[PDB]
Amino acid sequence: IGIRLTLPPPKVVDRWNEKRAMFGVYDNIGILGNFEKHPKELIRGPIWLRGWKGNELQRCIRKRKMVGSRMFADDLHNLNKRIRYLYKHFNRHGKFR
Amino acid sequence: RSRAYTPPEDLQSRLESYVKEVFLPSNWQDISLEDSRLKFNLLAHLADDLGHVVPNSRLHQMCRVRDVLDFYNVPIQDRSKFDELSASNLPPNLKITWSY
Amino acid sequence: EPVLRKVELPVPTHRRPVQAWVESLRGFEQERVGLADLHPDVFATAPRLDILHQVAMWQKNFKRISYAKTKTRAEVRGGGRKPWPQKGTGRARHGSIRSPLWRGGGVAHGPRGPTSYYYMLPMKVRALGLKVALTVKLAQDDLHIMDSLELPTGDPQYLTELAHYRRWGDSVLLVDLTHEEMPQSIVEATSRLKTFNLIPAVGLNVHSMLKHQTLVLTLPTVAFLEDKLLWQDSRYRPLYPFSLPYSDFP
Amino acid sequence: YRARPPPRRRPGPRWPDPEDLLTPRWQLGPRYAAKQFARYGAASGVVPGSLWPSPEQLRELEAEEREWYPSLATMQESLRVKQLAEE
Amino acid sequence: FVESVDEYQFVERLLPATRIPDPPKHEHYPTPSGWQPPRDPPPNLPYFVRRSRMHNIPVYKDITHGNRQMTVIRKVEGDIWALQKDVEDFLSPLLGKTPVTQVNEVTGTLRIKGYFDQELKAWLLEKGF
Amino acid sequence: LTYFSARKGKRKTVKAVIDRFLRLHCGLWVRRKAGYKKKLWKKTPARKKRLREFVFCNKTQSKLLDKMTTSFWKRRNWYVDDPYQKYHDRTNLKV
Amino acid sequence: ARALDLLRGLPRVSLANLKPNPGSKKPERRPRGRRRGRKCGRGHKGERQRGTRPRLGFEGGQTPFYIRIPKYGFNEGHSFRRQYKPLSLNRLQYLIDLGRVDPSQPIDLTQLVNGRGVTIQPLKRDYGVQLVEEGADTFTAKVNIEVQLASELAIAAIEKNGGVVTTAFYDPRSLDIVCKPVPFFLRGQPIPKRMLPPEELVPYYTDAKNRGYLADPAKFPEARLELARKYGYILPDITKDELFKMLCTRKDPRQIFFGLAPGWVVNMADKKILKPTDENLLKYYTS
Ligand SMILES: [Mg+2]
Ligand SMILES: [Mg+2]
Ligand SMILES: [Mg+2]
Ligand SMILES: [Mg+2]
Ligand SMILES: [Mg+2]
Repeated sequence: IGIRLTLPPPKVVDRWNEKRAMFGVYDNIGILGNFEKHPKELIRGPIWLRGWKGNELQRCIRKRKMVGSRMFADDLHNLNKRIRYLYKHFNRHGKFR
Repeated sequence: RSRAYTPPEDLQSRLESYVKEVFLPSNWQDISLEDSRLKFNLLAHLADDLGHVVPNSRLHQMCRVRDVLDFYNVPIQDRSKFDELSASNLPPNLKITWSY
Repeated sequence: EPVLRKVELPVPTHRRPVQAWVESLRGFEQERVGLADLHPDVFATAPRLDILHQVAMWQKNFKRISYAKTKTRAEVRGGGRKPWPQKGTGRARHGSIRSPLWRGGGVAHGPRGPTSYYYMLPMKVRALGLKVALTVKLAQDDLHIMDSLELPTGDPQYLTELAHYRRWGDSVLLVDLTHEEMPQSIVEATSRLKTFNLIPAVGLNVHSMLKHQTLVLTLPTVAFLEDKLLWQDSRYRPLYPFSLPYSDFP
Repeated sequence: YRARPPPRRRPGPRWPDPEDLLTPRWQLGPRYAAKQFARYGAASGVVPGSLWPSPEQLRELEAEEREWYPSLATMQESLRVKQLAEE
Repeated sequence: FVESVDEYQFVERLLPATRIPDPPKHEHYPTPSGWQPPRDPPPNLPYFVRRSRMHNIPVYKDITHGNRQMTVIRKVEGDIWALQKDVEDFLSPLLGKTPVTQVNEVTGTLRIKGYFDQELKAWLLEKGF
Repeated sequence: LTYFSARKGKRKTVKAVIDRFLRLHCGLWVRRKAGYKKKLWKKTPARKKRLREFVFCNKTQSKLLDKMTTSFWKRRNWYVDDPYQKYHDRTNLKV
Repeated sequence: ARALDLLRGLPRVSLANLKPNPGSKKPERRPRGRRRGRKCGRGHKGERQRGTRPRLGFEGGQTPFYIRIPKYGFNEGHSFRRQYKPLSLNRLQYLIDLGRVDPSQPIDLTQLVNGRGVTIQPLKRDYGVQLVEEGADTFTAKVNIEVQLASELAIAAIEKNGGVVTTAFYDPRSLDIVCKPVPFFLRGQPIPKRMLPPEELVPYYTDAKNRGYLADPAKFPEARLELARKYGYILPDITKDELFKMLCTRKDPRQIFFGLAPGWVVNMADKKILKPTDENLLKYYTS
């Protein structure tokens, strides 16, 4: 019977955390800081998807050409096979054409 | 410091007295408040006196003295809903409690 | 004397400017020190709550990057050869022990890799979103304008008592013009508070104007915002980015 | 709270160290130097004499000009010849 | 090599503006292009229509589905229902029927079915916007 | 066709399509008639006059050719002395 | 507005009240339940359900439509054909009336770009602007335009009103520096010299009939006189009025910008112009 018998511990959430209180600040650093930075230069993450959005085949292609030279061996290998699979899927399979 | 407001009965003469003291002619209810010093002095005297201030959301709405006159004679009454329901002359079979 | 900040930018001929009290933080019971009027195309635009929803969801989601990844049936370990032959056994035909039907197999359509949710709204919609947030805060009677954020003392309890006396709200967003020239007293007072937050005028956004109940500008920040937001109206389409030099821009 | 200070650009040229191996090759050519001069003026950038061609680059330019970009006299002359032969 | 001179004036003619200029004052109107400024004072109608960035009166054509021809009056500030009554009173001799419209009170647009762009631009120049 | 290339992740045009057809900016594809230069000795001059024509394409042929090319090919082109330039904008349709 | 006055009476706008404009968000359809998924929209089991329908254009085995048809060179040399964005005189009168193009100065291509009258893109091989005769009647402007092609009737409409037209040439490189000059002066390169036309276009720009910039200034009064006779206007002499010194200025060939010279390095930062004084560079730049 996959249901729990006692109700779980309560989820104490601090809405006035440092992160929550200061979320969203400097999203308008462009439009009211004389366009010296874009907001996309505010985001932190992988180097191949800072200010870039793609589907999965494009994320894999971009990751391979941007960081693929210093990827580990079997990660590089898995990623080559994922591009090869996702190529054969987006280009040859589906409903609409 | 409570947001309850009850407009005075001598409000016409008080307000007119303030309009003369910031200035003065007849038809004084149609004086434009286009001058910003005149508006600040008039509403600052009234806020100092009556303890009731024209809010920022309405402050541009009075362009004549008549509009300030029409502002300072709405009763802004402030109390809790427990004190509004229990004072609304309940029948003898309503009972309201406030677990607060 | 009063403090009467008349509007510096040219108003349209058919709208009169909207006024607001100027207060101070020096006096514990000293509001209404002057009366600033404000540009109607930034503090009295149309209500437009749909644009608030656009800009709020933009601010939430553009910086977002999900790190959730799972393993597909190729990436999970082992499972290279057929477990049993195709036909002879009475069991189901299987090709690996790592197909998504097996306990321990790959995930068929799980989350793949870091995904970025990046998109830009046009800058005229972000700018219009800031305007709409300002008119809404002013219309709901939550805008308060100071002449400076200079407190008589640096205690937090002073500022919470001041905000309680003037019936502000649970959370106040204080906005000064620059980060360098913020007075030391408001820095010491708000650096300890959870709900009263100092932000430079550059840092002003829409998520944190809606998050906070009241919003507190200074008069230099008001002139700043009128300048930076009335600029987006009446400007050409760009030849090249505005970070590059122009005839008249900085 | 107080907001952490607003993110700004670097107030002047970024000169990467050439001996480093993770400096990409576009940041240590002469075009990067000319571009940094253009952004930051004479004060922060480079010696201004580097912007024009060296005499080796000058004779390469001159060779290319003589090869692919003829003069009006030779253009007009080839047009007289082609009009003549066509007519 | 180098010989630095301030003849930089010729560079300042190459810098584009950012703010679109106020149109210059002409002697008579309308201008040879047919442009004509909004009149001062603003008329005492219940409604008002702005101009665009480019000082043109904002009536736009709009097609959808390849056959929905329609026209949009866009920067309408004030009472859009008076504007819908007056447009509907203006176009109905040019159609016989009342034109089928749609006000969008939120954005402040008014959307009429069929192209009437030149007639509404001329009409709104007459009204003084 | 290729919907996502392996290098760019973009769509690709089918270059047979470009090699045979002409996209007018209004959306009409022009083509040449099949067999217009074959066995002319056994065709009547009416038929030869019919084959030497620039024939428009069908609706579904048009949408099939749109899907097989990219947005580069769908673009305004202000050539110098273009023969087909008066046929780009569509005059005087009543839908 | 009555609407902000409505916002007084309503509770405060928060992150808990927000809602998209109805019509913005269509709902996602996903294959669960009795309607959206049992066969899940693929139909019966064939090749289109399995997912393996053949490529676009494949007609199942007969020779496809897009291959039964002969190759003809409609698009044969498409990316080497030159393009010229039209600028009608209706458009240019429109720009002059609204202050966007100042007719008391020479109208080069930079002034049509900075007024945002014409958007020209040097990739996609636009070679510049061509004047267009649309709006020739009702064109009332004394102007000095430098436009890479011009029809006779557009030259007539400008030169009637006391104007000057000339047709210059620009390389893709040169045109690219002309349109957006400020991202060139951040590139650090010296100003190059614009190249002369190719052999196809030298007979264009050396004819006085279409006002070439390489043509005689001794054959121009004959051509101005001929158009003035053809289209029935008395040819005004530009020499008399006060704008004449403005209406005479041309930049010579091998000069991209107006007051500047090739080989100069514009220092945008401290507002200087660095000029070379080496003799080999001066032979190369003043060629
Ligand atoms: Mg395997
Ligand atoms: Mg298998
Ligand atoms: Mg697993
Ligand atoms: Mg697993
Ligand atoms: Mg449309």
